[PDB]
Order: sequence, then C-alpha cells, then structure tokens
Amino acid sequence: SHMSRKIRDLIESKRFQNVITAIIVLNGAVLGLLTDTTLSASSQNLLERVDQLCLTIFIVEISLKIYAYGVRGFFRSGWNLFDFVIVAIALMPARTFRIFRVMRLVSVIPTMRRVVQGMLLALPGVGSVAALLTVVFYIAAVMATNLYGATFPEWFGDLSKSLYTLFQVMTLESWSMGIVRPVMNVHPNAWVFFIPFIMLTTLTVLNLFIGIIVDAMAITKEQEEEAKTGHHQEPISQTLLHLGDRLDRIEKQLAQN
Amino acid sequence: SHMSRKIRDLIESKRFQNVITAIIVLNGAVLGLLTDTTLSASSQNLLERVDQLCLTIFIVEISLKIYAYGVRGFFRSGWNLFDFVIVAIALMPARTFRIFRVMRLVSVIPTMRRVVQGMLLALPGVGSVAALLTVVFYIAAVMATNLYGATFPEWFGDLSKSLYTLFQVMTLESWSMGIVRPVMNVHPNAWVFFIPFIMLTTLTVLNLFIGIIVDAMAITKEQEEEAKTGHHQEPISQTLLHLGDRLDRIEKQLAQN
Amino acid sequence: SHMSRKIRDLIESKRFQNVITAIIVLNGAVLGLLTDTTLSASSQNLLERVDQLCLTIFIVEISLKIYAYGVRGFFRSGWNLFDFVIVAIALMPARTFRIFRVMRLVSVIPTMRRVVQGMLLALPGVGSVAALLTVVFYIAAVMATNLYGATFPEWFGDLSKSLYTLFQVMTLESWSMGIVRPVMNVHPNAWVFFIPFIMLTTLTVLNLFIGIIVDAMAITKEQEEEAKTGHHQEPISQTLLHLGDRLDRIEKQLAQN
Amino acid sequence: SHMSRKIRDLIESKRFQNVITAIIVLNGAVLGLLTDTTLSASSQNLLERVDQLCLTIFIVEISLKIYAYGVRGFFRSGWNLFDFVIVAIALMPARTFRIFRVMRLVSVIPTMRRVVQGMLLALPGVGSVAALLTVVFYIAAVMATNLYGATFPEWFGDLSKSLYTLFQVMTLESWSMGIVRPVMNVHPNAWVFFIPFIMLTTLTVLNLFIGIIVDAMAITKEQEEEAKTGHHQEPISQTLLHLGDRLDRIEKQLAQN
Ligand SMILES: C=C(C)[C@H]1CCC(C)C[C@@H]1c1c(O)cc(CCCCC)cc1O
Ligand SMILES: C=C(C)[C@H]1CCC(C)C[C@@H]1c1c(O)cc(CCCCC)cc1O
Ligand SMILES: C=C(C)[C@H]1CCC(C)C[C@@H]1c1c(O)cc(CCCCC)cc1O
Ligand SMILES: C=C(C)[C@H]1CCC(C)C[C@@H]1c1c(O)cc(CCCCC)cc1O
Ligand code: NA
Ligand code: NA
Ligand code: NA
Repeated sequence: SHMSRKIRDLIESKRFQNVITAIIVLNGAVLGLLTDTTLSASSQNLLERVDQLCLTIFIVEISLKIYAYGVRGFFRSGWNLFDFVIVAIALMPARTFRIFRVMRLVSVIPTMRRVVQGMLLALPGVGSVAALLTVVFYIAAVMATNLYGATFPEWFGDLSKSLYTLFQVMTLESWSMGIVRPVMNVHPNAWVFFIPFIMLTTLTVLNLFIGIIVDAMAITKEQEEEAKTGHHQEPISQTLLHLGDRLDRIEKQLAQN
Repeated sequence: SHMSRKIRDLIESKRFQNVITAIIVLNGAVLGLLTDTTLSASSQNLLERVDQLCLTIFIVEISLKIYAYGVRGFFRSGWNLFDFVIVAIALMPARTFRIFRVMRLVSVIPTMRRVVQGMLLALPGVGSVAALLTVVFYIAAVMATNLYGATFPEWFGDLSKSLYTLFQVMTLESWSMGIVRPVMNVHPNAWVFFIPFIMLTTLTVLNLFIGIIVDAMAITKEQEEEAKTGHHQEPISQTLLHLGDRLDRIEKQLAQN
Repeated sequence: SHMSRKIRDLIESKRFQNVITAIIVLNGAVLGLLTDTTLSASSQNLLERVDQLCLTIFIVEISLKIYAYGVRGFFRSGWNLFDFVIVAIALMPARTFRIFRVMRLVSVIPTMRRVVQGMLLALPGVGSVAALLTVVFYIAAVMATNLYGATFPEWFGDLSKSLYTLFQVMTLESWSMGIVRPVMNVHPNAWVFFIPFIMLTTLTVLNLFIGIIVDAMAITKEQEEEAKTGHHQEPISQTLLHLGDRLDRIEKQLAQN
Repeated sequence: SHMSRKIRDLIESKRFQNVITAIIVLNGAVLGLLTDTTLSASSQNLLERVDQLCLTIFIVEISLKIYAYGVRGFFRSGWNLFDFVIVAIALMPARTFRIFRVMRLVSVIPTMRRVVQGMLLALPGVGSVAALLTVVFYIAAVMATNLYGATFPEWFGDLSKSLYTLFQVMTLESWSMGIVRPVMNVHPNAWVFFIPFIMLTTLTVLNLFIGIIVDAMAITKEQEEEAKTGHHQEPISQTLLHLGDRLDRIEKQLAQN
C-alpha cells in the first residue's frame, strides 16, 4: 500500500511533529487565556473557536495514524492509546479539564517521552520502599486518631484527617508551631510520637525519591542512546566479563601452545 | 519427621504467606475502622470480633512454626522473635496499640523485610556521624538554655525545651519568623548562635541521611540478588583482582615458555 | 608586534588579575557602604568618587585587552563580551544596579569561571526535565485558576497569581496552614489537587537539581584538569576499550605465532 | 627513656582513652545539670566540684602528653593543640562556655576525629562554589537594601538586615507568606527579584552540600582503611594503569619472543 506508506512517512516526519507541537502549544495558550474572567463575549467566542479548531486538527491527526498503522498497530503503543483517550474524551457531552490536552507535549516530543518512560520504569524498583512508607503512614494515622482525635478533632478527629496532617508534618510545614506545640499543651509527651515519625518518614521519602531519580536517569540515558545509535552502552560488569573470556582464550593457547 | 516436614513446607509456601498477608491487611482494616467514634455498639462488637479472630489465626500460625522448626530454630531468627513479641504482647491483660500488628507486613513479605534489613545494616556505618550530630545538639542545647532560658522560657527554659526547639530550628520550621527574630528583639547577636547551628546541623543531617540511603540501597540490592540467584555480584575491585591473577599466570608462561 | 605582546603578557599575569580582583572587591565594598542611608554628604561624595575611579580602571583594563587581542579576538570570548557589557552599560546616562559589577569576580577568577561553565554546560542535559516541570506548572495553574479563582482570588484569581502560589506550594512554604487548609474549608476535596501536585513537582525539581549538580561537578572537574595538566582523564569505558584493542593484538600474535 | 616510653604507651592504651572519654561525658553531664535553675545551693556546689575535678583530670592528662611526647611533638598535632586550647582557656579568670569541653569527644575518639577530618579536607574542593554563593548573597543584599529598605526597614533597612532575611528566604522559611507577599503589596514585581534568588541559591547550596558530603565520605573512608590495615585502596584508574603496564610487558615478549 503506497498510500498508507506515504501517510505513515508524513506522520513520522519532523515537520508533522513540529506542526502538531505548535497546535498543542496554541491550544494550551487559548485555554490559559480563557481562565481570564474579564474577557468580552466576542473574545471568549473567538478563543473557544480556536479550541474547537485545535481539537479537530488532533482528530484528523489521530485518524490518519489509525489508518496508516491500523487499529491493532496503533493501539499496541501506550502513547498512542494515551493520545486517543485525551482526544476521544473531548467528544463526550453530558470532562471540564481540557488543559490536560497539553500533556500531549510529553507524548509527541520523544526526548520528553523518554523522561516519563524512565520515571515510570523506575517505579517497580522502589515499590517495597513506597509500601514501607505507606505502612508507616497507616500505623501512624491510626495511632494519632486514637491518641489526639478527641482533643484535636480538626487535625486528628478521623483517619482521613490524621493522614492529611501527618503528610503536612512529614513535609515539615508548621509541624511544630502549628501542630506539635499546640498538641503538647494538652499531651506533654506527644514529641515522643511526632519526632520519630518525622525522622523515619523524611528518611524513607528521601530514599524513595533518590531511588527513583537514580534509576530513572540511567534508564532515560539508555533509551536516548538507543534512539540515536540503535544500541545502548553495555554495563561495566559485562565489559569485564568479555575481557575474562578473552583472557581464558589466551590462557588456552599458552598451556597448549 | 514427615509431619514436621509437611508443616514447614506448608508454612514456606507462597499461598500460606498470601493468606497471612491477607489476615494482617484485614486486621489493620478493622483496627482503622475502629478509630471511627460514630460506630454503633453492634458494629464495634462485630469489628472487635474480627480483631479477636485475626489475632487467633496469628497464634495458630506462630505455634505451627514453633513446632515445625523447634524452639531453638524459631527463636534463632530476629524476624520470628519480632513476630512472636507482637502476638504474645496481645495475651497480656492488665498494650493499647494493636495497630503495631500491621508491622508484620514487613516481617512476612521478604522484599519489604530486605528494605528494613538494608536500612538496619547501614546504621553502624553512619554511627560516628550520628554521634557527631548528637554532640552538636547537646552542646547547642546547653548553650541555648544558659543564653536564652531566662528571657525565653517557653522555648529554652530547660535542657529538654532547648533540645526540642533546636530540632525545630534544624528542620527550618518557623526558625526565623517564629524563634530567632523574636529572640533577636532581646539578644541582637543571637543570629551568631542560630545561623552556624543551622549550617552545621543541616549539613550533618543530610550527610547522615545520604550515608544511610547509599549503603542501605546497596545492601538490599545484594540481599535481593542472593534471594533470587543464590549469590550476589562481586565488587569491581575483586573483578580487577582476578584479572591481575590471570595476568600473572600468563606472565609466568611467557618468560619461562 | 612587541608592544601588543608585552601588553597581552601583562594582562595574562597573575599580578594583573590580582590587582583587578582587588578593584572589583573595593568597588563592591563602596557600593555596599553606599546603601547606608545615614552617611554624610561628604562621605557619599567620597565613596561615589571611588566608584567612578574603580569604573575607569576597568575601562583602561578592557581597552588594553581590545588592543592586545584585537576586536575579533576579544569578542570571540563569552567572558570578554560579558565584562564589556558590564563596563559599557555604566557609560549610558538617561542602569541603577552598579552592584552587578561584582559578577566580574566570576569572569576574572578562573576557578570561579569554571564552576559557572560547568553549571551552564549541564543545563542542556536537563532540558527535557525542566520542560516537563514547566508543563506540569502550566496545567496546574490553569486548573487552579478555574477551580479556586472565584473563591480564592488573592491566591488563584488569575493565571499569574496561580503560578506564584503553586511555586510557594512546591517549596512547601505554608502550603497547608496558609493555603490548602483555608481552601479545603470551601472545597473539601482540594487535597486531591494539591497533594499529587506537591508529590510530582518536588520529585521533578529534585531530579532537575541532582541532574544539574552531577553533570556540572564532572564538567568543572574535567575543565580544572585541562587547565592544570593540558588534558583531562579519559572515561572508564575508553580505558577498557584500549585494553580490548591490546587484547586483540596479543590474540592475533597467539594464533599466528 | 623508659619512663617516657611507659607514659606514652599508657596514654596510647584503649583503657586510658576509655577513662578520658568517661570524664568528658561526666563533665558534660554535670554542665547540663547546672543549666537547671531550680537546684539547691548544695547541689550546685556539688556539681561545680565535679566540674573542677573533671578539668584537673584533663590538666594531668595533657601534662602527661606534653612530657611523654615533648613540646615540639605534642604541638605538631592539630588535635593536641585543640585539646590544649580547650583546657588552657579554663585557667583564665577575668570564657563562660565550659560546654565546649564536650567537643573533646571528637578529638579523643578516633572514628569521630576521622569524620571531622574528612569534612575539613573536603572544604578546599568546594571553595569556588562557596565563593560563588557568597558573591550572589552580597549582590542580592545590596540590591534588596536599595530596592526595599525604605519601604520594609525591619527586613531590608540595612545590608546586615538584608543578609539575614535573604538567608531566611534561601531556607524557604515563610519566604512568601512572611516576606514576599507583604513586599508585593507595595512592589508588585518583587517576585522577579525573589523567585530567581531562591532558584539560584537553593541550587548552589545543594551543590555546595553534596560536594562536601561526597568528598568527606570518600576521604574518611580512606582514612579508616589506613588506620586499620596501614594502607587504603588504590583508585580504579590506578588499577587499570597497572594492568596496561602488565599488558605492555606481555606485548614486548610476544613480538620479540
Ligand atoms: C525538607 C523537606 C520537607 C524534604 C527534604 C529532606 C527530606 C529528607 C525529605 C523532605 C520531603 C518530605 O518530607 C516530603 C516530600 C513530599 C513527598 C511526597 C511523596 C511521598 C518531599 C521531601 O523531599
Ligand atoms: C529543608 C530541610 C529541613 C532538609 C533538607 C536539606 C538539609 C540539608 C537538611 C534538612 C533536614 C533537616 O534539617 C532535618 C531533618 C530531620 C532529621 C531527623 C534525624 C536527625 C531532615 C532533613 O532532611
Ligand atoms: C524541602 C523542599 C522544599 C525541597 C527539598 C526536597 C525536594 C524533593 C524538593 C524541594 C524543593 C522545592 O520544592 C523547590 C525548590 C526551588 C526550585 C526552583 C527551580 C524550579 C527547591 C527544592 O529543593
Ligand atoms: C528545602 C530546603 C530549604 C533545602 C533543601 C533543598 C535545597 C535545594 C536546598 C535547601 C537548603 C537551604 O535553602 C539552606 C540550607 C542552609 C545552608 C547554610 C549554608 C549556606 C540548607 C538547605 O539544604
Ligand atoms: Na522546608
Ligand atoms: Na514554614
Ligand atoms: Na511557616
């Protein structure tokens, strides 16, 4: 099929990506201008028409891809499905957050798409650290609700309220002037609860963050190498393994020969 | 003993771990529901019955382990002793924090158990940094108590009070608007005390945290490798040492042969 | 040209750099003294005369460089152009920030100039992470303006106002006591907006910062090596590549010979 | 001299260090107890007598060292001079901070002494980053004093006041609710000043901190190795250099032989 192959090659061109990137930027600029509550009716109609035009250009773009690659081939990519959901949601009249269309900058620009991929692929490796943090938060929230809920109902009156103020305490935001000094006026030993909670959760959150950053950076760096040269660099352990194999080949020809 | 070996293999199965994991989750969910002060008497009785059931299932689980492995073999593991303490404490009627039973998720799930092990084994390596921080805190607290205790008794009136507000100052929480600008109204040179205290303690705490995270991550990564393949990767220094040994063997067969 | 070569060698001397460094420090000290609103008219005239003298010394210094290196040779350096802009701006009477002349300490001291160079050369490598953060900020600001602008106009009444309070929220500054608890009094589910915003942006900002620091440190370390020894250290991958080439040369002389 | 050699070996024993460590701890405990303003006269006299005893034990300890090693040999160590200054300052009656005697725990315990040594030896390597931060702070303080000093004299009325509130702003402490939103009520564009100041200084401070931590950890790790085994591990570049030398020796015996 020469027509399908001319469309797929048009889609894959740098100028097609640049034109779609320009329409995403324009659509996001009119949605940002539409937040201004002082616009005239004519200005609002005008900007809403550019939003309706921007959306239809994405509809033509997506339909072109579903014909050039096929339904099976298009929906086999997570980024094509993501783009399809964003544009198909707009054809649902009864949602209300059109600005999420600017996320398509991530899916459309490959260098930005590799940053997200690296962050997503790094998440499984830190799953046990995230589960440990989740476990500490849950136990702390139950303890805080039972200990301080009757005396401090706005902050600890229920599990949800305790989870919220423990997240604020973990971020160090007014943890002492705002929360723990007011609580110690009633419960003088409360520092025994909150100070170890802060020590354990700030250490665990920083471990979770560093674990993601280190892995994500190395994954994205490997993905960038593959996109440019077709392959990525081999690990230092594999480089030293191939040297050992070459050393054993030389050793074999020294005892025999 | 075929009975003991059938029980130990039942205990070590993935489905036994999955059922115990489900009971820990259920027990934690009813303890969290029991924080709600608006429940009916019947709902409270109902949830308290699920807690009593969850506890007895853990009693059967632990007793099965003490019979399949033996008293010496069971108590030779730090994680078995930890599980035993958590369940045996519940049989002590006169404590009040049943939610600590959710910590058994760490001991029961091996990937979570290796995160904790890595963090614990990393603590000795940062002991001198933690002692240095402790020494700075103690000296600062004595200085702050003597300098500001009479003028600012709520924050520095005693050693305990000074330790608490120096921990708040180290976390940067309202250190200036809340503490040091009010103190400089009376003691204009107080910034000479508090600014170097913040510089030294935030640097030392970050060193302590990074030291733990780096070591803990590498230890847990080695422990994960041993659990899957039976062995961990050798250090790069040991890889280069074995190459030098192979180089000397080739060198020996070049001068002689 | 012996005169041009004697001037260029005078300019390149350590004592010329030390004298210019002293004049930048003196100029910055008089500009700092000139901030004091309690000075006498004579003291102000005196300090303003030292500023006019300091500026003319820089004019002689720059003119000497433009004659010893030539217009093409001088303006071929980004640091010479930067120095020229700083001193030429002062000859524009109608701007108002003479203290920017102290930035010349960075351009004049080579070790400080290499720290900046390392930070600047690290920026392209983190461009996709910075663009991702920018995209999240923009989407969040539009969402916050539409959701909270009518109820909270001081913080979210317009796009600019929302960008500002989201930057404050990302820095964790009074995010809960100051912004999100007041907003949840009207919109109880606002935590669904702000807590994921904080999680995503603090992770992304830390990734952006670490990415810059790691690259900048390695670039500056390579630039320092080149300035002292004429060359920098080769990467470990290139060291292992040259060993493989030497291994293949030994392998060639083992099968043939 | 058998007497001098028996004293030096007594001084260098683990039990002498343990006894001096116990006296430093005891001295610090009585100085902390002496902060309590509710003690009786007899309790104060009692604790002050233990402080006078603790000091004299350090005087005997230091005098023993000056006789066993000699004046030249003792004062040739930075840690011996540091210990001498701390104890000799106490014999100066006219200062007031005896708690600084607890710093001797760092000088007396070798593992703690190596943490400090690693941090001190790391400082020269980050000197250009610290100078860059200092330069940004100075320029910002002059700009802030001239821009906001007349309208906001408590925070920016003078250079010293501006340096203080810029350090608070850099630590993110109430930077917006406390400082920049009150300043933007008068100067609406002030965010153009403060937001880039925060971006640049938090990045630079984190670079300064990471640079210290990374170097200090590696230096202390090398110093610990030398103290235990007499030598430290060689760098990976030097390990690969010795392999290249062995490769050239094998290459020499392949073409000739
Ligand atoms: C100074 C503070 C508050 C920081 C920096 C130091 C440490 C060790 C950790 C702190 C931290 C938090 O406490 C919370 C969050 C948000 C985490 C959202 C996902 C769970 C990020 C974060 O870096
Ligand atoms: C921005 C802040 C406050 C952070 C991030 C930057 C640095 C350098 C250090 C700061 C910090 C603290 O000051 C205190 C704690 C709790 C330590 C509990 C165990 C001793 C964690 C923490 O990361
Ligand atoms: C405890 C806080 C606030 C810190 C430390 C922990 C994390 C993960 C991130 C936080 C952070 C911010 O949220 C914002 C800025 C300024 C960024 C300006 C350029 C975009 C620096 C910064 O380190
Ligand atoms: C969340 C905050 C405030 C932290 C963590 C994130 C960053 C990037 C930097 C911040 C920071 C400061 O702004 C100031 C200090 C004290 C420095 C004293 C010596 C100059 C330590 C510090 O870690
Ligand atoms: Na903070
Ligand atoms: Na705060
Ligand atoms: Na605050």
